[PDB]
Formats: sequence, structure tokens, C-alpha cells
Amino acid sequence: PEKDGLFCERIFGPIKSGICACGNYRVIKFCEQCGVEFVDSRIRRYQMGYIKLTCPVTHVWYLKRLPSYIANLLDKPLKELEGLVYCDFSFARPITKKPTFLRLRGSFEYEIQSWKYSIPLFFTTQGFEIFRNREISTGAGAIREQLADLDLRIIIENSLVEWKQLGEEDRKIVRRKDFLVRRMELAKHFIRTNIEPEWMVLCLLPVLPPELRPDINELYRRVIYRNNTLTDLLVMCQEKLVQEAVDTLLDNGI
Amino acid sequence: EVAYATFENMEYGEDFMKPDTETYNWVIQAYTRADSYDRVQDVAELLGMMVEDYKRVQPNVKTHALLVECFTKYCVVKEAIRHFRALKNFEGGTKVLHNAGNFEDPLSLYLRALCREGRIVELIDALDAM
Amino acid sequence: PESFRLLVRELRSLALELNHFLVSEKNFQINRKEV
Amino acid sequence: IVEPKFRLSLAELLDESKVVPISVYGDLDVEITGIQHDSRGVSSGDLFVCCENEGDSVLSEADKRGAVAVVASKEIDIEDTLGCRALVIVEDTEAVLAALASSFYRHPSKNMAVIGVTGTNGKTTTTYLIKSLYEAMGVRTGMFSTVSCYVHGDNKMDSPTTTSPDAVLVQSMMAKMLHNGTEALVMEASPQELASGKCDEVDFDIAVFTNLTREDSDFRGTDEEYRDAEAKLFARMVDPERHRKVVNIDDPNAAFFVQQGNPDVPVVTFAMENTKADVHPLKFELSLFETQVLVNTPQGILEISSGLLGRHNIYNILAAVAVGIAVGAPLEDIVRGVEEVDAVPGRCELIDEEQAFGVIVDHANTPDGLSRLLDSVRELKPRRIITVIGCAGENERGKRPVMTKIATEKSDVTMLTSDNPGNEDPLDILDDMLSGIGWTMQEYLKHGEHDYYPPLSNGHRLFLHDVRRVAVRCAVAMGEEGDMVVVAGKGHESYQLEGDKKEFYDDREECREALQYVDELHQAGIDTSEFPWRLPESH
Repeated sequence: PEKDGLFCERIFGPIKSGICACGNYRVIKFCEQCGVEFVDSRIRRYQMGYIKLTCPVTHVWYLKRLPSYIANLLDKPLKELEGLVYCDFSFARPITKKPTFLRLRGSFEYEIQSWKYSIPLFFTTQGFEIFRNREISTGAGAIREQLADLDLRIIIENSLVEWKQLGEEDRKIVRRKDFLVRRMELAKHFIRTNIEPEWMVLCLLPVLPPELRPDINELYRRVIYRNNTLTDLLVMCQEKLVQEAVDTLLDNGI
Repeated sequence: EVAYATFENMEYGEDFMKPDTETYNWVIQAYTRADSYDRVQDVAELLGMMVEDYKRVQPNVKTHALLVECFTKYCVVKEAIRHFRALKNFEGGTKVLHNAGNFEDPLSLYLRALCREGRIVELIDALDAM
Repeated sequence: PESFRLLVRELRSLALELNHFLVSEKNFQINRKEV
Repeated sequence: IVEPKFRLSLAELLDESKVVPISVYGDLDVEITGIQHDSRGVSSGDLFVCCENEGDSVLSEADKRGAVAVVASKEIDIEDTLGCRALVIVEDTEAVLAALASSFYRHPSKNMAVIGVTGTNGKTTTTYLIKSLYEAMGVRTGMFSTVSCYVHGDNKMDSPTTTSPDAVLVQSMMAKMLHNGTEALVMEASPQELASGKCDEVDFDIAVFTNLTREDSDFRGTDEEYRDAEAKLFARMVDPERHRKVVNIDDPNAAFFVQQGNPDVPVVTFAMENTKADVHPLKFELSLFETQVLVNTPQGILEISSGLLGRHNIYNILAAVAVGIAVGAPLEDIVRGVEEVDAVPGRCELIDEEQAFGVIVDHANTPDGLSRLLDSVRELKPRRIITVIGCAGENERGKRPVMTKIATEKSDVTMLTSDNPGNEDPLDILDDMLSGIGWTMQEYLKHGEHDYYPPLSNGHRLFLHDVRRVAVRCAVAMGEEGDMVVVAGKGHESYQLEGDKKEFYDDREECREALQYVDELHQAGIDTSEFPWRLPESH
């Protein structure tokens, strides 16, 4: 097994009970030369690993499976939200809990011209990177900032008043009413549980134990390969490759 | 769910095991002070079961104080007002609802919810009871 | 059981955790089973 | 710069300094190559002086670093804890400290002309002006200032970042100037330094008094003690043939100082409003970029065009003129020296990049310092005043609402920002500042969502940003023709403390660099008249 690989004995345990990577044997805690824990080899059926993603990726279950959970919680159409993940789009003003000074808002299909040369030069590149991902962001990371900054109690009150207004006033009004009830139902469950909505965007990728993957291994290799490529560059096209590969691993055919 | 399992043992048992008013109060109180999840539907169904048992079971002061506390917490204010009116006729009354300031002071929450919703005429009547 | 322990790991691959808790009927203490 | 080398025995150092020890242990013939009072600065061969406020761990640190003899006020067990070859017990370590430093460095102040400037205001700019005045006469002049220390000319010393140099340090650097050829020196004589006795062993030649206002909240004493502390410099005005006095007679106190010392010492009086002064202006013109003053002097009239701003800087010019008058300096040297100084760092320092609005960087970080600064800017008659201000974190929590009320009532546009957060969250300090006008961070952020920040009750504008680099440059971009942008708080300091690391940050550089690139931002279609900016691709 290759060191620090998908079958590494640092991460998942020995392939032989009581036998280390170097070959030292002990009767059934860590080897000084290699670091293998001297335990039964059965731990490879239950020991998890993880991949540290250089860029966050959305969980395909909560974005693409209709009706979308992320799109319903953010009250944005999946079309305008899918391009933020798989297209060359950018979202302005992702957050609302920190000071900002630009009048940009919404999704920009193109790129801001002044944001490319004038603004980075005026504030210097080092000083620009600090507040850059507060006025306009891109990728699944922009979605995570929106989810993390959501005021779930504001969602309930805004949905309720909008719901009542439509009642005072044919296939769209009914459909919009069902959207609002789903959104306020979703917000309520987050409030009374310990689930954070920002966990719908993955920062780390858990890895199945090796004994359960003696297809999945190739999909893991693709995610590691592109994720290692992306950290070497540090681009947006490479982020799409990492995000798409994780979508394939989690749920293909979507 | 622990208290509700015992209640079901009694509700669907023999005659000598049937719930009394105190039995309903304990199960209602268990749901009102639950740590997680929405329990307002469980309380409202228990209330309907208690009402269906009217020939044998009648409320007391604790029943209305618990129901005012539950509906106030979930902001079902119009139902908290109905049960506060019944609570006024019981001596002691608002003191039981105050719970000595424990469990986030249900007496103050009822007053705050009335103020936040512009139900001032009800709010004054609450102060008279106090 | 191996059928259920293996299920938990496959669910963990999708960033879901499946915990089994026992609530004691005597003292109401919650015990997390080793799964 | 050449480092002087001093070698004195312990017995000689005590004999020269006239310090009478309570008891002496060890060897008195131990050679001393240095004197230190802070243990972290003690080197091998240094004499350590232990102040009463430093514990037993300090003594071990000095011994570990190579201290050969120790001076302290209390008996210390040498035989088991200290490897030092000698120990000296004295009644008062702080008072002896000044005498030991002067004796070790051989009283260098006796070989130069020493000019001390005292007062609450104008010490640093007058010291900068007078040093240029002495240099215009060809005298190699050093300087001791809160901002900088020079041996002569442009030869800057790497001064430690201490707001009040110790008695040992003052003597230590002073001899270094002598070894390098310095003939005259100008030092700030702050009340705290004079009260603490750090400058007790300095042979001042000329004493200059500027003004006295109760501003320094850091002074641990009464107003009379604050006044008498500054009188210590004037008390030493003894020799009529060698000493001179320069007093500002506009201050009501000035009579008290004139009576200090020998009354026979000559006194030269300067005043902006009192025409009875020896040196006083006849007419002056104030603008955003320069001041022009016609000053009447006992030796004639002078014409001065200075880059210094504000009428408070006219006093500093007059004091430099009177000192030049007192030393009988050539009138032409008076004009050239004053006009040579353009920007004392952090003291209303004008940042000039050939633009239509003035940009000044000041060190004002107090409610009364900011009030005085903004009233001096208003008299220059700008169309608008734009102030960038912040508050330090974990300390001075009482001035946060006060400084916002002052800025919003005297500045047309106020930009709050971060001054030195430390371990406190910058948005928490800004919330404390916002409370002084009745706002909260949540309300300000709500206005940001609606992309519109309303003005205040008085019609002024308040904006906010927790990144100092962003807030400083965005305020320069709000400048128009005939405005003034005031970047207060830091002044000449070159660090922004975030957490525990002191990241390098200069306010002067940010204003300088923002002025260069503000042109390309405006032609790119960006409207930076206020917050938020209007990009061409935003509606």
C-alpha cells in the first residue's frame, strides 16, 4: 500500500493483524519507523479517511435533486444558482454581516471590467485580497457564504408576510405559495436542530474504508488528482473540475 | 417520549389505570419543556384527547398554566389568550404561570407576546389578574 | 451486526451520520452504541 | 554612525557620580562597559540598575545576559542566585539612575549647546524647526523627539519604539552624537520626562516654553504638579551669560515661567495675538497647502512661506524665530531654516502629490486632541472636511462614543475604521463608537443592504469600514477640489496591531499611494463620491 494513498496504513490500519508496514510483528502502540497501530486488521473495514478540498463544493443531493434545498433556502432559481457552480458566473454581495462599499448585487454573467484592473491596483493586490470575497464571489464557496450568513428567523417572517399578501389577491400564485411554505418549513427545522445549513457545502470529503472498496476507487482518484492540481495552481475552470468530480462520486446521473 | 410511553400504558389500559387530571398535566409539561424539535402538535393532540375525556377528567390550575406557557412559546397567541382567561378564575393563577421565574419566565413571555402583537386590551386584563 | 456497521460507513461517505442511542428507562441516561 | 566605546571601573563611576551607597559587596575594580535598567537590553559587561518595580526574575535575566555589577535599592542574596561580581545598595535607584548614566558617558551634554522645549503642544514641530535653523547656520545639530532621533543632518538613528526615552538612553545616544561630531542638540522636554527625572542630568543651555493646556490624561498628577514639572527646565536657567529664555506670552501662565530661574537671564517673548511680544506676526495668510507670515522681530521684519498648516504652527515658527533671535542668528538663516522644514512626521503632516485637496495625517487619538485638530482645519476654510478615525482595542473604552460625536459634529464626512484592534473584534469597537450618535452596527449594515446610508440629523455623512487600508484610501477618493482629508489616530506610527502581531502599516504610504492611482479609478467610470461606489456596470 502506497504511503498516504487510498490504502495507506497510516490512515486505515494494517493489512495484516499485528504486522506493521516495515514488517515488525507484535502480539495483540504505534511503530517507531512507520507508525502502524498494532491492532487487528479488521479496522480497515471501519476506519474512515478524508480529503481536504482546496475549494468547497456543494453536495449534489441538496442542489440538483428537484426541488432544490439550497435554491429553496436562498430563494434563488436553480438556473441562476447552477451557473454560479458550473458556469463562469459571479455573485455580488454574498454576505450582509460585514461592511461593503460597492453598489453591485445579484449574479453577473460577465465579469466586472473595473474589478479586473482599477480596483486591485488602487487598493494594492495584498490589501485587495482581504476584502475581495465580500463584495463579489464565485463558485460553491460563494453559496456557502450565503448559507452561513442566512438569518433563518428573517426568512420565516418574510415568507409569512409574502404568503399572506398573495392570499389577499392563477398557476403561479399557487405555486409561489407552496414555495413559501416549504421555505419557512425548512428554516424552522434548522432553528430547532443542530444541523447548520452551510454543511450542505462540503469543505472536507470523507473517504470510504478500504475494505469496502477492494469504480469508487477510480472516482476517488479523479477527485484527488484534480484537487492536487488545483492546490498547485494556487483556476475557476479547475474548480469546476473538482466540483464536477465530487458530483460524480456522490451521485452520478444527475 | 419517555413520559408519553407511560401515558399510553394508562390511556389504553384497564379502568383503574386511566389518566387523571394530574396525569395529563405531567405529559403536557414533558412536551412543553422538551429540549429539541417542534412539540406544539403533540400538545394540541393531547389537549384534544383530554377534552374527549371530559366526563371523567376536568382541568385544574396547572393545566391552564402549562397550556398558556406552551402556546406562548410557539407564538400561538390566540390560544394562549383563551387559556389565560380560564386561568384567571383559579386562585393563585398567575403565580403558577410565573413558575418563580424559571423556564424562561412564562408569565413575562405571555406579556411580551401581547405587547409585540398590539393586543393591548388583553394585556391590561392580564395585568389586572396579576 | 456487520450488515448495519457496513451501512453506517457507506452513509458516512455521503456526509451523513447515523447514531444509535439507547435511553435507559430507569435513570433516563442516553448511551451511544458502538456502531 | 560610529558607536562610542566607554570603559569605567565601578569605583570610579561611583566617585564621579557622587552616589553614596548604603553597602557595597564584591569587587569595586570591576570594569563596566555599559549601563542598563531594562533586563532585556543588558549585554555582557553592562552594569544593571534594578528599579523598585522589577522583581527577582528580572535580576536573574540580567545576570544570565552577562551583567557584571548590579545596583538595587534592597539587599539581594548574591551568594546563591547571582553570578555578578559586585552589588551596590542605594536609597533610591531611580534618582541614582540619572547620575550614573551621566557619569558613565562623561556628561556629554556639557560639550554641546542643549536646547530644551517644554509645553503641552508644539514641542515636536518647534524642535524640528529649531534643528533646521541651527543647521542653516552650519552647526551640526542632533535632535531628541517623540517622532525621531538624528545625530545631524539626515542621519536617522534606529530609535527604540518607546514614547519616553529613559535616563540611560538619553545619555547613551547623546554621547554618540558627540563622538560623531554633533555640536548642538534640541530635545523635547515633556512634563512626564521632567517629572520622572529622566532629564535631570542634562545641561540645558536654552529653555523654550510654548503653552500649557490640560490635555494629557496620561499625566498622573494635578494641574499644579503638571505646571511645576515644566518649570523644572526653566528653574535651571541660572547663568545669564550662557542661558536664554523664550516664552509665549499669550498663555496666562507665561508670567510664572519668566519668574523661574535667574531673573537676569535674557528672555525673548513671542506671541501671535499680543503685539507687546518681541517677535510677533504682522499679517498672515492660511490656505490648504501653505502658510505665509510677516513677522516683526527686534532685528527687523521677516517673510516666511511655510508648508506647515494651521495657526498653531505659526507659534512654532515664531518660537524658532525667537530662538534664532535669542542666539543672535542671521535673519537670512532664520528664513531658510524655517522654510526648509516641510513635514514633521505625524504632526498635521500634509501629504502633497499635486492635487486639488489637502491630505493631512495626525496622531490625534483623544477627544480633545481631535476637537482641537478639527477646529484648526476648519479655520483653513475648506469646502468639506473628511475625517478617518478609529479607536484602540482593549483599552480606552470611554472615548469611543465621545470621539464619534466630536467627529460627526465637526466633519462633513466621517469614516470610522480600525486603529489598533489587538485581540478585540474590530466590529465590536465600531459598535461602541456608533453608540455615541445613536446608531448600531446592525442598523448600519441594514442601510448597506438597501445600498443607501442616510445622513445624520445635522446633515453630515457617516461611513464605516473595519479595514484601515480600505477606509483611508476610500476617503482620499472622496476628496474634491478645495477639500481636506484628515487621517487621524496613528500619525507617524508604522504598525497596525492585529491580534498579537504588529503588522507593518504606514498611514502616510496609504495616502501617498492612493493619490497616485485615484486618477485611473475616476476615468474608469467609478463614482466614488460616497458609499457605496457606483460602478458603470451597477444600477
